[PDB]
Amino acid sequence: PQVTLWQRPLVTIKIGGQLKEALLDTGADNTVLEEMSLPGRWKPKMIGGIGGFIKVRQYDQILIEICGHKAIGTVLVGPTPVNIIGRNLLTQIGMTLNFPQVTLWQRPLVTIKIGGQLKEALLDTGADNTVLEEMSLPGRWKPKMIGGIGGFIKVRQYDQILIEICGHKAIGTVLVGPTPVNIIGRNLLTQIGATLNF
Ligand SMILES: CC(C)(C)NC(=O)[C@@H]1C[C@@H]2CCCC[C@@H]2CN1C[C@@H](O)[C@H](Cc1ccccc1)NC(=O)[C@H](CC(N)=O)NC(=O)c1ccc2ccccc2n1
Repeated sequence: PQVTLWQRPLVTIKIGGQLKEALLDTGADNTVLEEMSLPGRWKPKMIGGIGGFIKVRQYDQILIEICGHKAIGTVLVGPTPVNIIGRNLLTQIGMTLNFPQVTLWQRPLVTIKIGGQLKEALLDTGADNTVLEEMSLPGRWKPKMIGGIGGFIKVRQYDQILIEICGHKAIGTVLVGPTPVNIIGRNLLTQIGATLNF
């Protein structure tokens, strides 16, 4: 199927004999599930996101069915607020991002122009908002806090900002603060007609 991004791209997964919902997340390198019961050996691991880091258990060679499509790969289990299917599994179900077409064997990076400046950013189906590293933008803004996998961060909220995403123009809300990576979230992805296809 093809999936637009006006709503979170949720799918049904089956893993460890159990059914769950998860988010198709082009911005995630790994697949991370809420605490659950899986069989077998695992290894401790630390992973980062917005907000900081979390400890998870790493299971390798796990069979997972994603909306009926089977994949075997690494699944991390720990204190995430949302089940996320990252690029490690997305590639196995032939997921593509279209807006050109983009495969997910590498991070889906694009060039953006905003506030007169060129930057690189990550096309992120798993992000509700667009969050940029600290930068100089003109105009008024409002304080705000947003959450990610490791907790929360304080950002400045700029509304009605013009941004060019790989040559495509959009106007919307941009958040600016201590993110390690520039991320383009669904609020802007819809405006450039981005779809997921698998
Ligand atoms: C999952 C993991 C493998 C660890 N990958 C990542 O976390 C990478 C890390 C990258 C480098 C650091 C900066 C962010 C990018 C993109 N992220 C993926 C990225 O898709 C990440 C996935 C996610 C979704 C929900 C909750 C937690 C995590 N999304 C986000 O961080 C965006 C940020 C935002 N507020 O718009 N968060 C959300 O969209 C969002 C939505 C609902 C929520 C409810 C409760 C708590 C937090 C919630 N966060």
